[PDB]
Amino acid sequence: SGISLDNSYKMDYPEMGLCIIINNKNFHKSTGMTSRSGTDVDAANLRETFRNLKYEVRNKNDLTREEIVELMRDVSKEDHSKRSSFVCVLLSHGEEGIIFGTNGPVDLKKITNFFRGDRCRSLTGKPKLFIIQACRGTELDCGIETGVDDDMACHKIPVEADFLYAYSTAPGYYSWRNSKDGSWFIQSLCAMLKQYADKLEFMHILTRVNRKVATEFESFSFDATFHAKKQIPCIVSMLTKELYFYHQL
Amino acid sequence: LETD
Repeated sequence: SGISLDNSYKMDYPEMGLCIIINNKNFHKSTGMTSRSGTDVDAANLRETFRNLKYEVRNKNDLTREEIVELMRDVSKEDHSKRSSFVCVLLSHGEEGIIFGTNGPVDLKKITNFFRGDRCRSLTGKPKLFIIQACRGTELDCGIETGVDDDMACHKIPVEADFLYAYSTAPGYYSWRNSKDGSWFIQSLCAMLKQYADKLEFMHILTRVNRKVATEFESFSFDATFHAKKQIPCIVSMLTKELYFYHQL
Repeated sequence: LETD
């Protein structure tokens, strides 16, 4: 055939892949964690958005730390050979590097390690997307008014390659959620995927999500500590190719 | 408005 290029992930497998949504709203009383009002709005928005991108969406509500790990383990052990990609959305309380089950914390690294290139072989070389709506700390953004190492005989890739983490907020910062409308980040992500998934490469979609969250939202609080604060999401990419949700017919 |  003619000249061929390899700059984008193959996204025309028979299935787009799973989209697992872990929606933690209600926490055990002994954790002292508050109910996450609005998170069902996010969960529904995501289900609809990824449905229209032709993902197999599986929603899970109110999972313990043990259940989160068992779920991820089981999903990583499925045969994904006929799937283009994998998406996991985590909606919960969090701190830096940590997401909360209903009864206590899970290291994000424990969850994503199940999908490493050497541990989930049917996803090796395919994009693995983790979308994380959770705090990463307690900082508040006040805002501002505006030849040994070459040509190896056996080709390997890094086990950490082909992950993308779309974090709702910068490292160290709170993440904001409206009780009625859902989280700023998930609202914006769904809106931008609806508008641009058939038009733009994913990193460029997420850049528009960054701009929308950064410019269109500001907190309002009767507590001066928490009033008039801003948020910027944080894209963390170890992808090795461009990612388009569409393909040529 | 709440934080996560």
